[PDB]
Amino acid sequence: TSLEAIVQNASSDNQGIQLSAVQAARKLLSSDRNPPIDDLIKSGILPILVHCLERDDNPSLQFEAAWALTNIASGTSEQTQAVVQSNAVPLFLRLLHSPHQNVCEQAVWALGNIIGDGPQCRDYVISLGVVKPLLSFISPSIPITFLRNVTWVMVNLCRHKDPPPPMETIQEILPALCVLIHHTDVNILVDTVWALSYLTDAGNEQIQMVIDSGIVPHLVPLLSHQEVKVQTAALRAVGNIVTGTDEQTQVVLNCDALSHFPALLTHPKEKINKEAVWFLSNITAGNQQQVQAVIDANLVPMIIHLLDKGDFGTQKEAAWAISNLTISGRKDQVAYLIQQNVIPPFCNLLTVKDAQVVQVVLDGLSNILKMAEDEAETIGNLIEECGGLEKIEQLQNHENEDIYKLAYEIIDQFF
Amino acid sequence: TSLEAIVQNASSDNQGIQLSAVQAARKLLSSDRNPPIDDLIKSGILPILVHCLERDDNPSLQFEAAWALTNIASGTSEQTQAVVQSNAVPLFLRLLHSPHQNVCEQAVWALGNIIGDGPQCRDYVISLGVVKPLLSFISPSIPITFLRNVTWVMVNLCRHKDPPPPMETIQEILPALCVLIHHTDVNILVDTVWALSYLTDAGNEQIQMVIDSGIVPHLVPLLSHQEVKVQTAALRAVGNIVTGTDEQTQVVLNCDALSHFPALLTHPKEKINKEAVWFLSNITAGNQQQVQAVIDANLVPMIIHLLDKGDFGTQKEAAWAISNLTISGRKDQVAYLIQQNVIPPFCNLLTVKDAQVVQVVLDGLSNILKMAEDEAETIGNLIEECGGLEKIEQLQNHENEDIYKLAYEIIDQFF
Amino acid sequence: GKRKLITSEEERSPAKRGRKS
Amino acid sequence: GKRKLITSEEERSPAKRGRKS
Repeated sequence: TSLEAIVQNASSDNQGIQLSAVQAARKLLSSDRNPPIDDLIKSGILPILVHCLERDDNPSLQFEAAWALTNIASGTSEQTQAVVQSNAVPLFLRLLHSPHQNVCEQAVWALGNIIGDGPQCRDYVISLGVVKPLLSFISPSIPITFLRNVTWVMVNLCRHKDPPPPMETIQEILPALCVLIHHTDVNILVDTVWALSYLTDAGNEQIQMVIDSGIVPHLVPLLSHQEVKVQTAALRAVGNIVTGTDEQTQVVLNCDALSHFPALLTHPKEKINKEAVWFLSNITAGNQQQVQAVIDANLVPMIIHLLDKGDFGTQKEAAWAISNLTISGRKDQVAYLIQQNVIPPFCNLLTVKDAQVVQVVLDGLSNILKMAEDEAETIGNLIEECGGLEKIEQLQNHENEDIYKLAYEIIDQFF
Repeated sequence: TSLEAIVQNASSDNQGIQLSAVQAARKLLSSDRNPPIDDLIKSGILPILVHCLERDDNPSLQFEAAWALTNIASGTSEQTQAVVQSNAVPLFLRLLHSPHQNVCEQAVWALGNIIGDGPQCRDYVISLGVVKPLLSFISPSIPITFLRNVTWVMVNLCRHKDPPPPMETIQEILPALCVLIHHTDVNILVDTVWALSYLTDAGNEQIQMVIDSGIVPHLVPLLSHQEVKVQTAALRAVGNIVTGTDEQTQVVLNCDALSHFPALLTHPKEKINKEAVWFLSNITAGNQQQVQAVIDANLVPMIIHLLDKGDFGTQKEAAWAISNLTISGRKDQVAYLIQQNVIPPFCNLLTVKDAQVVQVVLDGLSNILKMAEDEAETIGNLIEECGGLEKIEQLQNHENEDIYKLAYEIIDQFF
Repeated sequence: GKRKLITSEEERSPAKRGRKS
Repeated sequence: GKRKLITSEEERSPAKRGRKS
């Protein structure tokens, strides 16, 4: 009856009783980190809350109902969907233009939770026209607390890739990200770059739109930002770009991206080490001049070091970086690899339980021997000298057909 | 026009031509990591591939069509959905008992991709009865490559939490997980434990089902498995369980769980350090006996060391672990923290950008001073000697109202 | 006092947020 | 040769897998 009385009092003609009841509902949803959302929905309070959103004559009541609806929309998809089905979104879009700042901001917060539910709720709110008035809040005078909520909604607008947001929405969001990437607040900068990382993870056409925005020269130097939160997001965003074409990759390289990577391969955090090698693996998958840029940047010995001593996640990306180079590189670039003693630590990975890593190393060794027309003898002994030949022989006993067939063909052709 | 010809030939009365056409379609989907799924869907080949699944008179064609449909279902949700709307699932389910092993396995693979799309497709395949014949494949004679695909589908049956799988499905899966957790293959062990981690992240009632299965005494010792992939999955699974009630937490503790954590707190991997402290923070949020078990296991000095010298992700969990203890512990248990020199590294976190961490530390300091009846003076001196008092005073000017109000209350009450 | 584990993606970019009191 | 970034959850538990040639 406590919940039932609160619902009845939320429709009271007495304004003091009505405001107190909506507050009591809000506090049930905000007093702890396990709110009773389903109980309040079944009590019948949703249509009353959506209804208080129209009370322009009582801003205090509008604010409390928007707060209560914000927390209901923060729950499961079914609970977020109940707020949608109550037709609250058109009223939240109304309140973006409220003269009262706390009402306007809470409506942004509520819409962000609905947008964050998934692509279909995102596209419903987009269809009603949320993006333009949202970006209109970006101004010199906006409070910093409010702007952090605005950039959080922008992240939610970019974050679902199945499907990505419509192209028109991306073309509206990108000029706003170009403004925000120069902000000195760390949280806004982190959100801005994560938003870019979601847009660059959406395919090559979206990558080109990010490039055409002109934002890449202002993104690459963030690889050496003091804050590791910014570095991690920037490494992800530029890492996604270099998954595109050779030209798109060259744009990132022409912003001096490789200069930042000595400090990234030696960074304290293993996660940055792994993503940095993953980045480089996509450069050694490029053309021969991009392979040469990695060589000229003196990054190969640091890759081979992590291939040997790094954690298994990083060693895995390092094997890809080496194996990619054996497919794209010239003979003199692969010879540079042999001179840097890639053979022993490369072969040491042949005994791991990850069948993909074993296949990557076997593919690389096959390409190395096929490429060294005259020096295949020297390389063949180097492989046996470190115990690699013994490991190739036992991989003939492997469960995977692609692996044991390649082990057979390697020994027949070169041993 | 080659695509149109392949589609035409896929309906040929000439069995050689039909098999080659379906093969050519499969090849387009399997020859690289960027298959043209949309082109094949638009070509009209889906209902022809589905009809090939009915050809019990040609197992080779059945296998090739199942492989082709497997890869279409491995794409976007709309592409997985196009296979569903072609009514392929009932035919895949009847192919689970084909006399031909390769046809059977490929049907399991295709169904796993549909289940992996989301909860709605998962429940559709469950509604048609996939779980029982899937688990019937678990036997002493099953080839290990097939078993890894069965356990992967079992992971996909457990992986979505909005909503979780039906209770009836979980009760069917748990006895299979009890069998597989004794397997010696690492990949099957890792899949089995990750499936448990998904089930234990689904709420306290699913946690009780996992406990009632009797599998916890066989999960906890995997915290010290030789393979770090197993340790990581096991730490996640037992970590989810201790997010439940005090009784559910005590089940894990009575399996000697805390004896594994010295090696987890000093492990080379930072992520193991962080999630191990997260585990311990949920133990210090328990009753006073569980707080005492952490003290008796000699873990507090190791927590305080990581609070001082760990990466920031681990420092946050350590701040939670200390702050949780100040709420639940006795006075002699909090006094033990002071003797273990908690004050300096605890206060040193007051200057981080994470507003949640600052709130956590202020809450802990306030709780410490309130429970030190006479020793509030000694502790107040310790807080100022390390610079903590200076940091609390400047937090009175913080942009967060919860933070600066508590900063004032601490100074008003104790300084 | 119990806290569920938040993934790395939800750590730096939480999809949904309730406003706490 | 280009490889997209696979999350930590999808590395140890991929939701969808195609069979490659």
